[PDB]
Amino acid sequence: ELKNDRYLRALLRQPVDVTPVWMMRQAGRYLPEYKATRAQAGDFMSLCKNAELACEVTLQPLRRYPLDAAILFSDILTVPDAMGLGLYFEAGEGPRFTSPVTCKADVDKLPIPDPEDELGYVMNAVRTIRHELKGEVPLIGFSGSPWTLATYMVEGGSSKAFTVIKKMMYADPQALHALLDKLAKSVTLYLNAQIKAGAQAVMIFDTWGGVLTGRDYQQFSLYYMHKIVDGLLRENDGRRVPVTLFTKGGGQWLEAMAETGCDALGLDWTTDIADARRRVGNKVALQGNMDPSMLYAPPARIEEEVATILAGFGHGEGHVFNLGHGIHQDVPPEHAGVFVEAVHRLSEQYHR
Amino acid sequence: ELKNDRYLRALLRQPVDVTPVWMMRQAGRYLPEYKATRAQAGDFMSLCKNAELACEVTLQPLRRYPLDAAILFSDILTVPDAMGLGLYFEAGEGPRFTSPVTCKADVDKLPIPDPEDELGYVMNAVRTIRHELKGEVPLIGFSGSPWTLATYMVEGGSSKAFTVIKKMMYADPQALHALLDKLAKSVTLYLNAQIKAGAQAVMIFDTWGGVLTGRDYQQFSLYYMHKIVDGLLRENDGRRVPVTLFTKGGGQWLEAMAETGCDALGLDWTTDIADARRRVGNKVALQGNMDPSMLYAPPARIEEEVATILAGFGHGEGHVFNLGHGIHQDVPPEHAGVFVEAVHRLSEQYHR
Repeated sequence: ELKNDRYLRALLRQPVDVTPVWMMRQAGRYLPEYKATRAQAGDFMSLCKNAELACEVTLQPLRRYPLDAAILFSDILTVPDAMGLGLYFEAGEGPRFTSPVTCKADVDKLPIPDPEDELGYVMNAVRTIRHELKGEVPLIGFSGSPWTLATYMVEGGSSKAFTVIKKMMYADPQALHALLDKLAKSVTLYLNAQIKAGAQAVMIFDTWGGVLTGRDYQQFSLYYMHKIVDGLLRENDGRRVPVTLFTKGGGQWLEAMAETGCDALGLDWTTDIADARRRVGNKVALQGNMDPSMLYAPPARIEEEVATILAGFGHGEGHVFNLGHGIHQDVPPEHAGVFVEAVHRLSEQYHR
Repeated sequence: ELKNDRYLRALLRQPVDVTPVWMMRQAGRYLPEYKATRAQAGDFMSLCKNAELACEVTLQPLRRYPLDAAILFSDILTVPDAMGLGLYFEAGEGPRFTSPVTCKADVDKLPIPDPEDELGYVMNAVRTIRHELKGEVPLIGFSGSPWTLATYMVEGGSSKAFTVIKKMMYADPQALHALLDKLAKSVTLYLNAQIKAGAQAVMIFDTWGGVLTGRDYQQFSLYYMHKIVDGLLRENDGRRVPVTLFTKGGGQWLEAMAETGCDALGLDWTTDIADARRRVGNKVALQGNMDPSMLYAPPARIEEEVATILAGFGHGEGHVFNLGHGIHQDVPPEHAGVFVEAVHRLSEQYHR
């Protein structure tokens, strides 16, 4: 039985006593105990496949900072990895693919993985984490969006210019669509399995959508995330399960996204909170906005950025505080704790 | 004596018969003859220091596509290289620095290079190119903005998260300012020397400004580019010399930039041309907007993107067509030629 409501209420723009908080990549190297467990797993790849350890790292943050929500520890490339492509995580270079989807054949041959079957290990963690959280807080299930995933699947990893997907997009659009569509069906099944296995909320990372035109962003990215939402079950375990979409950088596309069906939209320090709320506030809840590097600042300074960001939004009800990007390994542990306390202490005035 | 006016007129929002065109990084590997001359120089570093060869590559594009303007071949890291920091161009990794500016000492010890003296080689190319262009087209002089330069000088090269400058920014702002200010003085001297040595126009690349807050973007980036403009000589050789500022991604900051003093603002496919013009059009001229990857498309398709982009703007007078980012080596030569002809042929209707 769940005790903390905040997160779930805020995403639904429902009154809360204080604003909720959670940090992207709260299960990361900035935590000494995290770096340890990761060494028990061997490589990141296996860490993400081990249910006991995957959970443990998801729990480490909650034992330091009373965060209103936890996000299963997994990888965005979970689905593409289960599509027979040769994916490895070089602790130096980066996520790489030996057989990147090139043309149409590559796409038609691409298979839809059974979440419970081939991706049944991320489902295991969900089950574990839920039983572990012992009702203390809601569990967030996640996945990349059809497009940013197709990026790595075509680029073969992380590209600095995405020179390939676009050569495809602008010269073989039917192919990119064949692909993106399959990826839509896939992740929809993928996300529902999480929801069924315990996920009480869910979020889609379209981390690269902002590298596109407003035309192409909508053609090849929004449409597909939208489909997921039209096909996700908004309810389970007697509760409405929330959905948050997040295109880093796409602060201007903010208007179209709201038409998505989705309950919440994520933001990054590139978009003004007030601005965003003034443009979609009464339509969708908003998630975080701070700059992760700000966590390097002295406690006092950080606190005033929580206060700054809390204003610009403030007055209402639909807000979940958060960073615009995951935490960087070098950030000090008690510095995040300062941040997590600033949002609670200083946001309570905007709910009275 | 100059014959082509287009570029210079358009930036000044003055009537032209057709819209002008020029591509960022038109002196690049996509040109077979470019890859050759680069091999004559040895490494990129020396290619940028050799006046004869630097010019030659700047001229290669004009012998294939009748572009309304040419940009001296040089590097943004010209100034930081002349500041005693240890900079090398690894054809694999990237621009690296052995002694990155770390704290205040690093900044106070940092020297202002005499353009004609220590950077007198980029001035040589200017003189050469101008005499080479034999009046056919105006020469653009360029440099990075104080901030994006301070990026490489602090990060030591290209960072994917700029994790360091920001740790500085948010924890040692006086230091980052000490730095940025010096960099402002520097580049101002740097750019004037180009203007004096033949540059008929000039442009500042703040390629990383968009990775910042709107608050910080203005504090640590705009202010400093602005200073340059307040200190650049808008006239020389009987002509008003134009100034173009360009923050890739900062399409939303578009309003503040116009208050800069600058004549033209650059854009990337992330910002809608029509939108931009509707927001600053009657205040500043705009430069390009297309996606470089679009050049992979079939001629017919490219042409319609020139036509699309020409609309959204169209009707007026203050526009210079361009890409939102340099050309990628793999783009076919006659494909750019198609693009360069589409802007001339199809833009002439918007000036009648």
